[PDB]
Amino acid sequence: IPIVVAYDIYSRLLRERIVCVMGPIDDSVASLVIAQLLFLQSESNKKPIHMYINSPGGVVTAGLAIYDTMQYILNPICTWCVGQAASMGSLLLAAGTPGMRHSLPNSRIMIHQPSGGARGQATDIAIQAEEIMKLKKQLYNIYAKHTKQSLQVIESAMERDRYMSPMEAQEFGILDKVLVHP
Amino acid sequence: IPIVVAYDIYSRLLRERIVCVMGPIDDSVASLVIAQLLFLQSESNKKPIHMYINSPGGVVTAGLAIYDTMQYILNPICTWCVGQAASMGSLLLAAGTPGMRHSLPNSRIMIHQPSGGARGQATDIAIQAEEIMKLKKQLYNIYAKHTKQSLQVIESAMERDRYMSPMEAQEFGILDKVLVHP
Amino acid sequence: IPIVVAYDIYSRLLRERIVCVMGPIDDSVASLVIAQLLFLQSESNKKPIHMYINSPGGVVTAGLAIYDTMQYILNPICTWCVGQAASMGSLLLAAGTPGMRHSLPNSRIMIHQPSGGARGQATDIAIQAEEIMKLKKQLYNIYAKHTKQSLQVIESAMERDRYMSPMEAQEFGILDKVLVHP
Amino acid sequence: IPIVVAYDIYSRLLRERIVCVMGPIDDSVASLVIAQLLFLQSESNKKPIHMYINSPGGVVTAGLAIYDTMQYILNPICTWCVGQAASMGSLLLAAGTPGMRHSLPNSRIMIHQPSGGARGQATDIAIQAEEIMKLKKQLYNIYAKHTKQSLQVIESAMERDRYMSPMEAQEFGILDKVLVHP
Amino acid sequence: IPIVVAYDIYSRLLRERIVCVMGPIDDSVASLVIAQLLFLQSESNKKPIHMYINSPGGVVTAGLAIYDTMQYILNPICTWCVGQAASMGSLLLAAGTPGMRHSLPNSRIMIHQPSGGARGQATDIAIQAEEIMKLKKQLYNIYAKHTKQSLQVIESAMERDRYMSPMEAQEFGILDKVLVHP
Amino acid sequence: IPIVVAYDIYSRLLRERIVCVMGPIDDSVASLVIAQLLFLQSESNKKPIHMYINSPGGVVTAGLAIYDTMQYILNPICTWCVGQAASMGSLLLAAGTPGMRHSLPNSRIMIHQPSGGARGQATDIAIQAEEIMKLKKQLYNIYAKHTKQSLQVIESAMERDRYMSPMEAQEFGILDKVLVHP
Amino acid sequence: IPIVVAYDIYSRLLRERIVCVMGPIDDSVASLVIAQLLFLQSESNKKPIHMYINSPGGVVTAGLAIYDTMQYILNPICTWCVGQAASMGSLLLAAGTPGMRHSLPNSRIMIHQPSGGARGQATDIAIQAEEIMKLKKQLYNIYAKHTKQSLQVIESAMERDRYMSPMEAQEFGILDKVLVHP
Amino acid sequence: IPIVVAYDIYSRLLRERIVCVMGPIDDSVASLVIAQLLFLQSESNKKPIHMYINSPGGVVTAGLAIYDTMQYILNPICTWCVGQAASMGSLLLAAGTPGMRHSLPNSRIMIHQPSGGARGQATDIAIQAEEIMKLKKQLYNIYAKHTKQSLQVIESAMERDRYMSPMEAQEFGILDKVLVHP
Amino acid sequence: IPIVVAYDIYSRLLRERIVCVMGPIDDSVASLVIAQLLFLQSESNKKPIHMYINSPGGVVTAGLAIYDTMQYILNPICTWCVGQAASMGSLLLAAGTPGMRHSLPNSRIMIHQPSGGARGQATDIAIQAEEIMKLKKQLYNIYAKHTKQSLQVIESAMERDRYMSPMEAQEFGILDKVLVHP
Ligand SMILES: *[B]([O])([O])[C]([C][C]([C])[C])[N]C(=O)[C]([C]C1=[C][C]=[C][C]=[C]1)[N]C(=O)C1=[C]N=[C][C]=N1
Ligand SMILES: *[B]([O])([O])[C]([C][C]([C])[C])[N]C(=O)[C]([C]C1=[C][C]=[C][C]=[C]1)[N]C(=O)C1=[C]N=[C][C]=N1
Ligand SMILES: *[B]([O])([O])[C]([C][C]([C])[C])[N]C(=O)[C]([C]C1=[C][C]=[C][C]=[C]1)[N]C(=O)C1=[C]N=[C][C]=N1
Ligand SMILES: *[B]([O])([O])[C]([C][C]([C])[C])[N]C(=O)[C]([C]C1=[C][C]=[C][C]=[C]1)[N]C(=O)C1=[C]N=[C][C]=N1
Ligand SMILES: *[B]([O])([O])[C]([C][C]([C])[C])[N]C(=O)[C]([C]C1=[C][C]=[C][C]=[C]1)[N]C(=O)C1=[C]N=[C][C]=N1
Ligand SMILES: *[B]([O])([O])[C]([C][C]([C])[C])[N]C(=O)[C]([C]C1=[C][C]=[C][C]=[C]1)[N]C(=O)C1=[C]N=[C][C]=N1
Ligand SMILES: *[B]([O])([O])[C]([C][C]([C])[C])[N]C(=O)[C]([C]C1=[C][C]=[C][C]=[C]1)[N]C(=O)C1=[C]N=[C][C]=N1
Ligand SMILES: *[B]([O])([O])[C]([C][C]([C])[C])[N]C(=O)[C]([C]C1=[C][C]=[C][C]=[C]1)[N]C(=O)C1=[C]N=[C][C]=N1
Ligand SMILES: *[B]([O])([O])[C]([C][C]([C])[C])[N]C(=O)[C]([C]C1=[C][C]=[C][C]=[C]1)[N]C(=O)C1=[C]N=[C][C]=N1
Repeated sequence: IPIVVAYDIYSRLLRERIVCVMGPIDDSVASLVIAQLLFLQSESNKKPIHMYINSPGGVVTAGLAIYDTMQYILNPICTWCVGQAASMGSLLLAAGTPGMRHSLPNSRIMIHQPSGGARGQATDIAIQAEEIMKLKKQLYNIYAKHTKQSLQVIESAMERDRYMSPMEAQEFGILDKVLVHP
Repeated sequence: IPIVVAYDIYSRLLRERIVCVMGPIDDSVASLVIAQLLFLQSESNKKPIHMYINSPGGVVTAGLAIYDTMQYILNPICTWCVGQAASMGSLLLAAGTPGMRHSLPNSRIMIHQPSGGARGQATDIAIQAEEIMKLKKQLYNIYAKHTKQSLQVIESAMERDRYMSPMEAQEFGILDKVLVHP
Repeated sequence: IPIVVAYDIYSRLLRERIVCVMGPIDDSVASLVIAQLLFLQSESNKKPIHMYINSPGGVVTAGLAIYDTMQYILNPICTWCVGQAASMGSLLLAAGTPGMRHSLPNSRIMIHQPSGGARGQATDIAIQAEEIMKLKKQLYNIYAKHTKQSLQVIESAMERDRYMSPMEAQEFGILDKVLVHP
Repeated sequence: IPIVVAYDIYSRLLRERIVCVMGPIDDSVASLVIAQLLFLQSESNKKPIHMYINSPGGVVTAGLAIYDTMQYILNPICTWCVGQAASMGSLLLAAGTPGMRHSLPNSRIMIHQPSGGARGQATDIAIQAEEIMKLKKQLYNIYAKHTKQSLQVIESAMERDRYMSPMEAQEFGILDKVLVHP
Repeated sequence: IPIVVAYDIYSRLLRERIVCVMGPIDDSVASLVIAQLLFLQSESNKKPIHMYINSPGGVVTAGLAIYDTMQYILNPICTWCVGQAASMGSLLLAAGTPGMRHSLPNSRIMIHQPSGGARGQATDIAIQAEEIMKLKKQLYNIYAKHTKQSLQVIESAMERDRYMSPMEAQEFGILDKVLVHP
Repeated sequence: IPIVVAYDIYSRLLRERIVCVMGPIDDSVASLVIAQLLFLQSESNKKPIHMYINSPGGVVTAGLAIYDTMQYILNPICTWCVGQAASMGSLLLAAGTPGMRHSLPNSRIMIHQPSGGARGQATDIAIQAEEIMKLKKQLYNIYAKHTKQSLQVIESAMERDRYMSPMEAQEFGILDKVLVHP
Repeated sequence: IPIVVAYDIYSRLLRERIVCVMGPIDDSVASLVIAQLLFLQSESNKKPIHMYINSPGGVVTAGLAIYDTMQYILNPICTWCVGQAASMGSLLLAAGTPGMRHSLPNSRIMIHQPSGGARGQATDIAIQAEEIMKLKKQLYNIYAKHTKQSLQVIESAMERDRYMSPMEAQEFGILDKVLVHP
Repeated sequence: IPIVVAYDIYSRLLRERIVCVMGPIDDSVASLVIAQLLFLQSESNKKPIHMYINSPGGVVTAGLAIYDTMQYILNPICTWCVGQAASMGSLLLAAGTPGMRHSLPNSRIMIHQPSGGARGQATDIAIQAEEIMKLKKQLYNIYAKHTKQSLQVIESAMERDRYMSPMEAQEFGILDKVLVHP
Repeated sequence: IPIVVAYDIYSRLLRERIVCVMGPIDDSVASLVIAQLLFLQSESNKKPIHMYINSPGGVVTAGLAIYDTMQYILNPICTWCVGQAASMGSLLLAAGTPGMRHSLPNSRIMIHQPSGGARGQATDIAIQAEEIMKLKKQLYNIYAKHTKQSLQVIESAMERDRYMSPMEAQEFGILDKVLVHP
């Protein structure tokens, strides 16, 4: 990591209210992002915060924690898609404030349904299957809230993997603008 | 394996209409047992067949195949518990013809509910959980048929592992007689 | 393997025109089954042959070779489901001559669509995807031929895993009779 | 870890009397949390301390040490559920001072009974089983103290895995308030 | 294995009503021994059978199956200690008919209590501990039956490992005669 | 391997002048096939020999040895495709005598160019590349000789993997007849 | 890494508006490069930025993110080929502003088509193959935009691996100048 | 590890004359603890030192070194049980100055006899067994000195593992006070 | 193993009352040797038996079982040292009947004391050390009985490894004759 005499490049970016969400999303990544967001709200609760996303997905609880923290703080949040947005990435991209969700021209967006596993006795397996079913329902409700589509459309579009270009995702309601130059 | 000039000990026993079910029950064991039963029925459909059981359990499909083959052939079948009859083994012991199920004085019998696993997408997990639920119902129905207990008693007694001595298993309905000498 | 003074149990069964198809289906299993079928046709081309099936599935080419050999020889063929007929196994069970397909009362039958993989350059991936798609079409045509269902019903019923009891499979057209006793 | 010219993000948060309990709970995590709590009490024994929880569980002794340290110091303690609270997490969340336990709207809470193992001679196994039973009784007593439920309800609700949404956990007595915005 | 033109050495010995129990005792060993005993009873139910023991112990269920089979058949049984008799071996040596238990002059005999393990939830651990305790009681009862000692003496002598020479074991009641020459 | 009292199934088939070429082709397979062909020619040099092929391919030298031995002996040779013929298999299938090459209705045939590797110093790499190029030329010449196609068509058709149904392969010149029944 | 009293050599180079893209291109490399580009634009949006490339290639999404960020910022960008430029390297080298793409005299440039893989059910395989085909189309469009060649020439030249010297790549349109001295 | 601008949390605690003994006890842990104790004595030989214990045990020589260093220095020492004090840990807890040994209300204390191993020739094994026996005698003497119990009680109570709550350990003589609040 | 038309070489040798004890001595070797000795005694109780030894040693219980069986049967026994007689082997060589122990001119004989190990709690270690001490005493008594040396000489000579030529071993009392030709 290069240094700027004495910062590092990511701390220098954080001085400009910029947070990076890169790679797969797990508990360490989620805790780091949440700490940065809380610190930025502590500095000022009226200035916008910019989040750059390049992720293939990750764990449901970590992404839901990030989403809930984003909805909690009072600052307006802008989301920028650079590269990839799959699973929670595409859920985070759509979670920015209306009118402030952007993508670069050569990005890919992917949506699909959650996956998991069960093990043990039959009673245990029943309990775990019920848990994952209601988790799927909750995720679909969040998607329907932020894309302004209907529940039937969301259920139809997420049975299998679905890929989109920025124009297709803008038509779907995941994005607002596709930008070429500042 | 010792030989009897030229048989082996198991073929010499099979000459006396004796089949041995020892160790874990899998597809190879099931196919061997079924082939032996078909051969013995081909030799004669009126003479009794003796089955010695010492097993800790195994796969559901193999044991159900053995049970179905046992119910299909016309010969009367005697079952003998030597050492252990746990899980699928305890299902086979109770499947002999009425009045012909025996145990040795120092044997242990164990009953419990089936186990498994699920993996994949949410739809896949739902399908697999439904399959294992109806498997459990079918097994409970077989147990209730052969022990003359009610369905509620069977469901209560198999929530956890249950261990029994030969007298307790005779009172439950899994056995008819506990023998010390010929 | 027990011996009958000097045969083995499977050769003694083959003396009664009985062939066993047990376990996963691969090239060795297919070659053994085909050799036995050719030998039995060599002995006599007018007597029936009985095939017992307990399999979870296997490779497409081996199962298609077995199916083609079954359709080639002139002998009538009876199929017996003991325990499990899943994936390729369920294709063989339905391939017996009409009026001669049987199952035991506690068996499970499963149907679903084929799976595979692709690797390499984009042109190679396109070629392999085309190959697997036409493989799926051929398998669906065989199923529609032998179950007397329509192609739309077969396509709808095989998108996901589908499990069946002997009565359900008899209603579908995979079986003719469910037998309890000889 | 990003730095603030010179702190790290977690030390900058600790300057605001904020402690993070993230990931599995073991001895290192417990010692770090306890050291931070003692330092914060040293700075001031009248100001509130905030604890953010996102954990799947861990070891009983470490969590009990954290709980005892929380009950020892004189400062009021607020607990915040972000993401997940299972095993000790759900025990720690309920251990905050009354009126100061919060959750985010999309969190999951899980409760169940403890697990372990025994090995060795029969006398050793008896001793270890007695120890784990006493551990279970002590944990149930703590839960009953802090949720205001009866012991029978606690024992009934923890035989199997139990999952809860924030409203359900608020009704159970684990939480006081579910918050959307500051 | 050397051959006697065509037998092997163990089948040649079995022609003289001699059964060898060597090495650790598991399910395969138990099934082989039981098959040989049943065959020898089939040949004649009035002639003595000789059993040579050199074993360090093994599994409880297999040894109890062997013991029950020995007590079931009508033939008198002689036991010969060559080298070692520990755990189940020392249980089998004492199980011969009175007046027919022998040892070689330089053998070692060892007695101790059983061992095991438990795993899982607290209820499971309680069930497993209860099972192993009643197993210990059953083994102690068998020892007291065949050695003519009191239960308190047996419990006192088996808390730790106890080693014995043939004269000490003869005084204890495990043996009848120590022989130097035929 | 089943036995016919005393042959094995493959020796029983060899008594009917049937040779099986199954699985991958390597030096052991080639040696066995060549030995069988020489023995069958020794028995009689005027009777036809039947070869059943189910292979995914293999090594060039072994397949070329089999091809040369097939062209050497004086007996007419029939080839039968059951299941699969890829790489050398498709080369072997086309090598039968004209009018005697058959396939089953559901078989797949595949053709492509050879593959290899080079290593070492630059001079060594040049030598090895020259060797593989002339190997390719020789294989193409054999294909052109036996299919009656032009060299340009063969080079065009084998740049990438090419798959074929029995009717397409009959049109190409690899086969003579597609048979459903004897 | 040597230090310049307190910088490191790469931070000292970054003080001169120099960014290094060395080794394989993955998500970490892409995020670091993008952060450096954003910081350099923050310092000044009118001064040129120099990018040195020595890479064998990498992942498509990371390289496309770097390319999109390069086209977004307003600064003129010079590209310098030192050593190797294969896959995305050659795509990045051609993406500099016209008249500002340079190479050293002994460098190698390579172009080819993308590669990947597919797995799962047939529907999944179809979806993934469609995705990789449209990815190839997008890459070809970018190449045709920046080299001023026609689409047919680009598709012809990328079927196999193609190697070029700096003069050949200058004639192709990937470069403007080959320099020996400043 | 969090920092306090510039200390770490453990150095900040050491500024308050607090030493932490956490985790298993080995030579590195012992050397660190002894160095801290010597430094604290060098700062002042009249002020109390506080030691917090959460350990499952460890090596005998390291713990005896810590014990001897504690008895050597002139400062009064307070011991605090948080979570766990087992094996060597329970020896250190009892080693504090009279009237200054505390525990938290939910801690567990465990006592038992030492363990080891021997290997080699018979003379070596005799020497090593003698060494471990006198080690046991020395440990028992230390326990009897600090708990004010008799040697017979100590030997009777340590044959097997013995578990204690803080009240039971206070009755035994290991502790002075159980505290809920400061 | 070569065959003599149909024996093997070892069975052909056993036809001449020759037993081979080669390689390390363990339970399988001991059981085979004992079975052969019992068979040879069954054939005739007055003819001599010849035993050829080439062994580096082994387990104490197996060798003591062989020694006890050797002293039990009534036949005279000749021992022949070919190559090596070390540890247990040297104990068997000296165990032949007086006047019938021979060696080849270039053999090596080695004597030393037994080795072992102990593990566990201190009481267990004491018990195991006592057991190995009495084992050593019993072995020394056997050596003193068969060599006609005093116990002090045996104790002095086996503290360390001791090597001997046939003449030295004859002087020590392990052998009677060193032979060059029949
Ligand atoms: B995506 O592939 O990242 C996708 C999320 C999308 C549907 C919003 N991920 C998941 O569904 C993950 C996959 C996963 C499983 C196991 C470990 C890590 C990631 N699912 C879960 O995290 C999960 C957790 N609990 C239950 C069910 N699924
Ligand atoms: B027992 O252990 O024999 C028991 C059967 C009893 C309830 C009559 N066996 C099972 O429940 C087995 C356990 C197992 C799982 C996986 C591999 C091998 C054995 N269950 C199954 O075989 C099974 C199969 N399909 C679905 C669910 N469970
Ligand atoms: B089933 O599991 O028996 C099923 C066949 C059913 C649809 C009639 N099998 C397959 O789909 C197999 C799975 C498999 C993959 C790889 C190795 C072994 C088995 N598919 C294939 O064999 C296959 C072969 N070539 C291309 C695609 N799929
Ligand atoms: B949860 O799953 O984290 C749960 C705690 C809940 C009941 C308050 N955990 C446990 O019960 C743990 C599981 C575990 C076992 C072994 C290592 C780590 C974690 N149990 C224990 O820590 C434990 C310790 N001693 C005895 C029994 N159980
Ligand atoms: B001995 O050590 O062989 C002894 C037998 C003696 C007490 C009559 N053996 C056991 O106690 C065995 C040890 C063992 C454990 C696990 C695998 C193999 C052997 N115990 C058991 O077999 C056993 C089985 N179920 C429960 C408890 N113990
Ligand atoms: B096919 O895939 O089986 C194919 C043959 C076809 C062109 C008639 N096989 C080959 O080309 C084989 C692949 C292979 C490589 C290495 C080990 C085993 C198989 N090629 C060769 O055998 C080979 C040998 N020497 C040089 C070049 N290629
Ligand atoms: B080159 O070899 O680096 C080349 C890129 C060129 C065509 C612009 N690379 C790829 O095509 C990579 C290869 C790769 C595969 C897997 C992991 C890492 C690298 N392809 C991809 O990244 C890719 C991604 N998704 C779909 C298809 N291909
Ligand atoms: B306890 O677990 O802390 C306990 C000490 C207690 C009796 C005061 N420890 C031991 O007994 C240790 C166990 C151990 C063995 C090997 C490595 C690490 C730990 N014993 C010894 O350290 C030991 C050392 N030398 C001889 C014998 N035992
Ligand atoms: B020698 O190597 O043959 C020798 C015996 C000699 C003194 C007459 N052997 C032993 O001392 C063996 C070594 C050994 C140890 C462990 C496994 C195998 C071999 N000793 C024992 O067998 C043994 C057994 N129980 C206790 C002590 N030693």
